[PDB]
Amino acid sequence: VPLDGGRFATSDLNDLYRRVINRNNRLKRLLDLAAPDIIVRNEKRMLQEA
Amino acid sequence: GPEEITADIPNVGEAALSKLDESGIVYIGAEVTGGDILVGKVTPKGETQLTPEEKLLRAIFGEKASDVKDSSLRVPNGVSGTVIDVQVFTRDGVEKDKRA
Amino acid sequence: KDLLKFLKAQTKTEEFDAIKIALASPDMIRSWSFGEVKKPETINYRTFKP
Amino acid sequence: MGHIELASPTAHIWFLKSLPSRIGLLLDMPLRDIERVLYFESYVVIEGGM
Amino acid sequence: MKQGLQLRLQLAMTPQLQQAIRLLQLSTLELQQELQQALESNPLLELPVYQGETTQTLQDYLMWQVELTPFTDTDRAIATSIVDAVDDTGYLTIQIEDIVDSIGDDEIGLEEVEAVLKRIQRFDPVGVAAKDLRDCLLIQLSQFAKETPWLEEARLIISDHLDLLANHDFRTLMRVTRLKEEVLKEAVNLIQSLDPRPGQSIQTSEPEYVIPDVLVRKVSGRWTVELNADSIPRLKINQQYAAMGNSARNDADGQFIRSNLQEARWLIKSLESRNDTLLRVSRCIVEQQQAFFEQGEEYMKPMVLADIAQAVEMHESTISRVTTQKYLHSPRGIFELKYFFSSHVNTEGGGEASSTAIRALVKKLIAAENPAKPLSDSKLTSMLSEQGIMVARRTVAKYRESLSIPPSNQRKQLV
DNA sequence: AGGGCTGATCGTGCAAAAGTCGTGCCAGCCGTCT
DNA sequence: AGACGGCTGGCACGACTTTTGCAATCGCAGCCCT
Repeated sequence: VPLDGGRFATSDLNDLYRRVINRNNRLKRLLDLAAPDIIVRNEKRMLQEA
Repeated sequence: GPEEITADIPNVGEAALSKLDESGIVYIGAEVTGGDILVGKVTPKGETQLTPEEKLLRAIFGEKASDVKDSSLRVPNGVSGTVIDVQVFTRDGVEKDKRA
Repeated sequence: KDLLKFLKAQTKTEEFDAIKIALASPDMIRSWSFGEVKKPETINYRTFKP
Repeated sequence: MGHIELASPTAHIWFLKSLPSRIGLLLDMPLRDIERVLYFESYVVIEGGM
Repeated sequence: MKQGLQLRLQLAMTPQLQQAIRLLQLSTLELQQELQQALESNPLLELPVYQGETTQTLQDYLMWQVELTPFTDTDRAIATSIVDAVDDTGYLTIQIEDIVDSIGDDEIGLEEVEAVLKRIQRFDPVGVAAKDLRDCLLIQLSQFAKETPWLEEARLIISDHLDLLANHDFRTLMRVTRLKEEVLKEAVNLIQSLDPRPGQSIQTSEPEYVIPDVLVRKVSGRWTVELNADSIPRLKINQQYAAMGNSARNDADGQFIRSNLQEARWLIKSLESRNDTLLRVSRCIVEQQQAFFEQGEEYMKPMVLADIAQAVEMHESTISRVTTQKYLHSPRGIFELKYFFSSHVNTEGGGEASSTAIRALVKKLIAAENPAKPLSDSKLTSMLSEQGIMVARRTVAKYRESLSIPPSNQRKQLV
């Protein structure tokens, strides 16, 4: 549903979905290097939350 | 490409253009009925190649090359009338000022 | 495709009777989905494509 | 429709969070206890008879 | 004394700032693409429907009529295939033979394809599926009644005399077609209004696409230029991991996390400094623009990489990478940084600079010469002599091609 | 208590090759024209 | 009707620009073994 002529703005139509994909990718990058416990747990908690 | 107000809508009838002046600004004071174009703008598009079909087209007719599409403004549907006054906002940086 | 039934194959409806509702496990989540998501970008503004 | 890999598990935050604590019903997980646990916030024993 | 070169005045390079410059010369759209693809692993580096209305898109509007038109399964398939490879202008993309091959029916022949196309040639609009448009304008005129005069002259011209009008060769056209003097132009004009690319007419709508990266608003003379704040990338240091490192029992592992974080902080600060150096460079450029842009591209001095890098301490490579693929929205609008520089010349304006909008408005005046014929390069030279700035006919042809003007003996038209 | 000692540091701009343009200017041409 | 011409562009050569593509030493001192 583009608004300004420029930007589409499927806000939460993907902003939730997009944030989800983004954190998912970040995780796939991080814990594969034997993630630090604090970071990994906080991230997974945010993941469940999101 | 910049869309331009020239009333030069391609594939258009003169009577539609007839109420339009050189600007596309239709002469002030006319009646309106139906949905004819009030502001005559065109959207520039990307250029054509050698394009033997389009080459032969621009050889036959030319001056258009489909370079722009009729990108014009008209009277609202079922809403008609005659004007009493008008307005326009030219941002600084362009100095067209056609019927303006 | 003979282009007569391929056009014709678009439209048909079934009995669909006795609509049920029950839970679901992720294997069929892979099955129903024609794919799984990987990136949080949706389209371009540089070319405006998927 | 698409899918996603989802290595980080995803129970229905729907599940067991309504009046029927379904998971609290199945694992007998006490709602306070299960609640503390899922925030990755308990490190509760899982099994272990020795 | 005895001159020459004499010994006087090493280590290891790394592509660090080099990759950074690779980013900067790369455009901020894909540059942010990498910036995301970069910050991903660096863990310390930070309705659904609305209006939801469908449209015709023309070809489906043609299909709408085809559905109401009587057609067979093979006829529907041929018409649909014809519709599939259709251009925006409304001309046929593939030839009849390619359509026959696509149908893949030996029963399907070129004649059946032509009959199907013709039954669908003028349904909506006239001149659809032009198929190397020429007979398309012919069908359009045929749609018009013969009561219109000079229809015969226009028809004979369009029959096999497209070339004579292609070069605007009115004398050769009259000598060939034996067309009437001062009257054949009437057939030419009736042909001129023939709805070319009539399918292009349906297409009219677009959304906006240009990214204001920097903004100079001409704030009280000598514009207050400012970049786009949201467009400027920035990371957030993992303060949690910053506090998750030292106390880590592996104080080595956590302090190494701290060290990598500090290095990335250096990287981000360097990028911001790159932005700020581009910004002060933009300040100089905007000082230039308060006259140039305010006087427009016509009164614009050609600048050089040397010239700008001199005003800064930035290296010539530094700037040369810095601005690559950069555009800013100004009071004029969104303008590219790569557009900023221009080659200088030997004009007798007392100096060396670039043609630009001078060349464009020169094309404008050369066209503004009697609409009978385009102004030749001598006209440009005289116009420049009036301008008091030296310009040459080879230079004129150059600047005209820069303005992409039509040739002198190609743009001659009946007044 | 001495040796070895070894890889632990930490940078970046400009050059060299390339390209690439200004600028015009000769060859063919078209206009037409006397 | 044939040389006129004005143009235009290929042609080439300088004039300017221009990116890319390099690769530790001086110490250190910690380690490790002996």
